Amino acid sequence: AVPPSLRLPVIEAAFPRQLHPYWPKLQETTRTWLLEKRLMPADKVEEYADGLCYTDLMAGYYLGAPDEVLQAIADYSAWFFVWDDRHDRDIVHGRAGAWRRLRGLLHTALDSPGDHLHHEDTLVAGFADSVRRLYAFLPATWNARFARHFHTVIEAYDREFHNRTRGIVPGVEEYLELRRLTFAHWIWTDLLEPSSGCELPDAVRKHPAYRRAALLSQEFAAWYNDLCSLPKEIAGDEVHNLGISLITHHSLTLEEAIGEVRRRVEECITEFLAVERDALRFADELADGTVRGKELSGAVRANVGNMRNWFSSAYWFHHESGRYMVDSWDDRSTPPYVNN
Ligand SMILES: CC[N+](CC)(CC)Cc1ccccc1
Ligand SMILES: [Mg+2]
Ligand SMILES: [Mg+2]
Ligand SMILES: [Mg+2]
Repeated sequence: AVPPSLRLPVIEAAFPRQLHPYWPKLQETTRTWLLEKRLMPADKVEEYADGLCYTDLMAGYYLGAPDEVLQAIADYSAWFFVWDDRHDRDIVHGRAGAWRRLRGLLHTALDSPGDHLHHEDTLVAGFADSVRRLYAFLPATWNARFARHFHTVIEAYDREFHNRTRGIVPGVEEYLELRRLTFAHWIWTDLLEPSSGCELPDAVRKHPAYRRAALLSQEFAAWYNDLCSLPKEIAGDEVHNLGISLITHHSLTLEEAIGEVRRRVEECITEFLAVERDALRFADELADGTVRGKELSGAVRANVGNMRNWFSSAYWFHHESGRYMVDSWDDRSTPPYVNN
């Protein structure tokens, strides 16, 4: 049973889960990859990797992805969680020099991953491998957009480093803006395209209904994460969380903050349902009888279908993943799967 404070009956009833048929193989291949790239210790991979459900999350999201594309996304995603863990540990241990250097290396590797496939920092080498593979599906223009988006993500993580080091809790609106970057909204939105096999023209992916649907899917996932990961984050002195900003700057109690975050998450669902109709109408309109129109139509339809799947995959992931099971840890401040 999902804890009452985290339960969303509309998701449970109206957003039926989907699972990509490649999932079983994906689970094993990503685990093997984490080991080969030395991203986590062998004993921790054995005990925790599968229980973290990182592949499950992506396999419930990018439905219809060619297996090769799904593999690359899952590897990159598992890398992304490990980076989030490294970032946290660097901050906790006050390793400002190590963080700055990693930051600079990621910016560099992002632009030229091939050159960094065997970097001494296994986190950098892991990054380079997944990004090189991601860069092999679509034209260079998509690769450039992914890079542009991720350069922005890296810098948001830097901003987080300095907030936490300096003991600052962002204001609510400052936070909401930053969160679109720390959650990598536009990266996941970018990845819809290789998943449906088509780089969408700016005029298509920037259609207002496509844009708004894409945004709301991510706002849901990010804010729902905030809601579910709040106890783990409070315990680990993370300050980045919609609820923490509300508690700190709106004088809300924990109870009130949880309530407000819930409300905002719920509004996301019903706002998405409305714009979803417009985005699907757009997909229909693209199908104008031409070969190109049919291609674009089917790709928009698939992408919007996956925007919808993010809701259920992200929802269930927070209840299945070991990542958030802080009640199960002896030291609530130090998750067992992180390198401390
Ligand atoms: C570190 C977590 N993550 C994904 C790697 C960073 C963007 C956000 C996320 C959390 C939970 C579900 C989905 C995404
Ligand atoms: Mg985190
Ligand atoms: Mg984070
Ligand atoms: Mg969180």
